Amino acid sequence: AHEQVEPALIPSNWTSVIPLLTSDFKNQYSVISRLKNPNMKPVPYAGDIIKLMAFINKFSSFFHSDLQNLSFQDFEVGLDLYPGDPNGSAAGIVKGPEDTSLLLYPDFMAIKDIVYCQDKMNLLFLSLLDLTFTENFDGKSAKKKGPLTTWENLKSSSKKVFSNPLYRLRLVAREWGYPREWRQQLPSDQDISKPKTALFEQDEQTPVVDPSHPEILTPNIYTWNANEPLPLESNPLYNREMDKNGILALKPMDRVVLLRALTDWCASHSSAIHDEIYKLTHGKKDPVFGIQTQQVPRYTIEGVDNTINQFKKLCSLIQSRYEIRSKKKHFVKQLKEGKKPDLSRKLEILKEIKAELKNAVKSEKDELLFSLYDKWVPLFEGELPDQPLANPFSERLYKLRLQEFFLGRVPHIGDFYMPRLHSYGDSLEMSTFTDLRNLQALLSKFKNNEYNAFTLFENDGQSMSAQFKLFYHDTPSLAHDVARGRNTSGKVYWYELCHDSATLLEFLEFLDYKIVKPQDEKKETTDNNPSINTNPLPKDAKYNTARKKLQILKEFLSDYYFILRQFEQMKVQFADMKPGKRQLRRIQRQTVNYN
Amino acid sequence: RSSTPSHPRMPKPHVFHSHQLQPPQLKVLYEKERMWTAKKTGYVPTMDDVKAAYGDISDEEEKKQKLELLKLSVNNSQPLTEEEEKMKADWESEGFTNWNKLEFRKFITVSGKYGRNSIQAIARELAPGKTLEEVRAYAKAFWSNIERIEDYEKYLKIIENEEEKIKRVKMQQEALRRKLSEYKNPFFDLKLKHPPSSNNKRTYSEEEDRFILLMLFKYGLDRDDVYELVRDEIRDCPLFELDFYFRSRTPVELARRGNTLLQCLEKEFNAGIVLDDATKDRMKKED
DNA sequence: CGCATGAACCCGTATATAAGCCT
DNA sequence: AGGCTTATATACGGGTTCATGCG
DNA sequence: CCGTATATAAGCCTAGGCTTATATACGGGTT
DNA sequence: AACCCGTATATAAGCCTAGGCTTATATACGG
Repeated sequence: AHEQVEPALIPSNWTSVIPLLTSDFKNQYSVISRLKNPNMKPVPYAGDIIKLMAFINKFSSFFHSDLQNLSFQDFEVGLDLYPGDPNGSAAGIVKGPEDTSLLLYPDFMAIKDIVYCQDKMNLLFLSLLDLTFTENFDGKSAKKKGPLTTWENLKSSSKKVFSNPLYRLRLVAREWGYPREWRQQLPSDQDISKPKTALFEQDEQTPVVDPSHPEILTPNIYTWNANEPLPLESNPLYNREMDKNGILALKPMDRVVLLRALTDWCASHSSAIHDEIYKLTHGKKDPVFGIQTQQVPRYTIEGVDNTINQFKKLCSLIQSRYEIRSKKKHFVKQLKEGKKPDLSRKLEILKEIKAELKNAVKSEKDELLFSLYDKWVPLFEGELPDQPLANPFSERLYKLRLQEFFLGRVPHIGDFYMPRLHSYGDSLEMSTFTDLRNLQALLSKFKNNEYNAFTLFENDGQSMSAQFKLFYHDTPSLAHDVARGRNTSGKVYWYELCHDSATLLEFLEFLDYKIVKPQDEKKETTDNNPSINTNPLPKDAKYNTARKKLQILKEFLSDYYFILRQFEQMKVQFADMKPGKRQLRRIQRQTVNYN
Repeated sequence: RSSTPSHPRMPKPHVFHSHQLQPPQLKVLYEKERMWTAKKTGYVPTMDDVKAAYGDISDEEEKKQKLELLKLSVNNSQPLTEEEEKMKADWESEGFTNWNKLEFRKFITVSGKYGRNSIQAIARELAPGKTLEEVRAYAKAFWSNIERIEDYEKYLKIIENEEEKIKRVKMQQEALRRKLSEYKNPFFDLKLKHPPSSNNKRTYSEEEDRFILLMLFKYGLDRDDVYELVRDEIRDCPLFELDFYFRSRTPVELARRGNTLLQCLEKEFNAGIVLDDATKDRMKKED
């Protein structure tokens, strides 16, 4: 080139910790279930619930404090929801290895708590309601700094605590569109919707009024049997129990059904959130990588390694692309006047850290990254807008479409979500939703016992729900299902994999079994146990790409563990209780005896 | 003898502004009458009586106007032939005593909306007006004499417009079929990167777009509940549980995106759906 | 003191779900 | 990624091996 | 005997949102 | 020292959905 044309600098390629799924990574079907194991309870309501949380999450501002501490569990106990049965719920839960008999939540935990779990759920109920219809408060009204629906609302002796709102709903029931469940399946098993039934005019027309313009636009009019609800005699929406008795009124499952449809309803009429999703989407700048169905973070899909590896590859490219421009005729002459604020001084801040490159020994290259990161930031201005090593949960755009529960995805197997909790706004002290750089360390300290649940607690630790669940989601299947004819109706694509510390291990340990590459090509686990969980992964190229990803998943979950574990323990030791100034001391102090 | 002390006569037929479309020669009668009735009573003509032929602020054409109309009423050598009175009777039957103005206003509209020649679809929407037959009876008559109606210019260029709005859709219907009949695995492969979008915030994903069409194809363009439905179809397909935005679009906003999408595909087959439409065979006219 | 007659289990094809194999 | 082939489970009648009751 | 004009609700005239497309500089630094 | 430009704002100009205002069926009074 003339003056060696600067190396190509593609922004999209260097996704700001936000690739995307396009749900086409699966144009190869693999609904296969080779991952059978005791810690694999197929739960239908799994999906829906995630919705709930995620919805609350991406609207952290529009809910009370306690409303943001919910965990996938909290819901379960709250609404007599038992995982396992692929038909909806499942009264009971097998306790222990050998035990055909089952247990309910009362038989299980403590009754006080069970109440709480309910109370919360029902709070969320009126919450959503007031949020939807009672949109008289456009954010800055009678309740500026403080979500509209508060606890004191749910503990008013007023007869019609729910009736008034509820009433306003049924008024717009049909209009809003009823949920798939609450529709009276076409009283005939002959009708569809692409075809209509009511043949209005018996015959059509032939010799029409205007000869010269035979345009017979409407040969005949028909009628459409549209999605109608149920008779008020069997339409849960009109359940009189709810009126003066919260949401517990509906059957365990139906409770969920309403909740879900309630969320969708909210963000489609709410003079609040719906009006806000606009300001989110219609932002004044679209993502370099483009607009998609769902976006996720880089390290979620590239593994902890490459997410940094790519960074090195880049943090070095930009160095050249700067110094080839820095060593340019036109540019050098215009530094005697300051061509730019940054694009003048940033040149300088390079040669100072570059002298620190060849500086110390060679074995300390692992130092540059965690020693120059902060002083490297300024450089990512005159070039890329946003880059790999960033925090996804701080930029408008990278939100609405970003599912903050993605933990990755594995070829010919599927996606893996972990329904967490609070993730945006205030109290983001111990959120695992952060810059891979931060996250990396923030997790690390827990693995080393440098950060106890105590510390977790001292910094708004209650902000994050403790309990959690892992989930395999058969996106591959649910895809080839829709893509071929949107058949779905009563199927399942959601599965529980664990629900606490040790369980996670039983899964982690379980994981390896697949990651293991059958070196048994040079021929020529426990016995009789693949009766309750098959292990070996299919030895063949196509399933290599799988292992590699499966590996990182383990790696992550393995690190995640510690912080997760502590969360559980936290809610066990503490449980809603401010630290304070006169109390904080005594609190931590008690651990000096503990040790 | 008859004592009728008045001032003016009745120099005017009927209010033909509400012309129920009747033999134009029937006005020549109500004037042959107006005049005869005049002298039969005696009520002398005056420049004052010159209201229909007014439009004059005291010029010098009025010098004869009065004395002219005068010797046209006084000179009424035609108090209606016994045959004329026959031509009278017969013509005032051929007319449309029934139709009025509310029957018209509502007619003309639907007569363009529910089709153009789709009588039944427009007649039915005039039940209190007059029966299916009674409607058609005005039908052929309407076009037989469309070129003879007050403002027939304006009243037509509104019917045609509601037609050009209907054909435009029905044509889109087809265009959607063709494009779909093309892709074996539409949900993935189907795309129309020719008239997509320029510099606009493409809130909807290249994918979502696809979906919304595949459902438009599911229920077919029908200017009815179609977009209301697809919204449900969205709310149903669990693949978009988390695509909050997608279910954050009302059947309205959602619909809008459609009217865009459609038109996009429209500017893609109007070069083939109009040429393939041009070649339609008949009895003695080969294309 | 052995013969006529059931219940549990062993044994051979038909079929479906999946890994092996290959270019 | 797309097609083979070989393989492992899993279900169903067919029928072998013991043990009760009976003359 | 009729004439000049409201009662009473149905339909059209004109307004405001939300998108889609066209025309003017912006420093980019090359040849 | 004038060239061509991909980007991005301003501003014009279309459909749709939504109120305010006349637009035609008869019934009242007086002289």
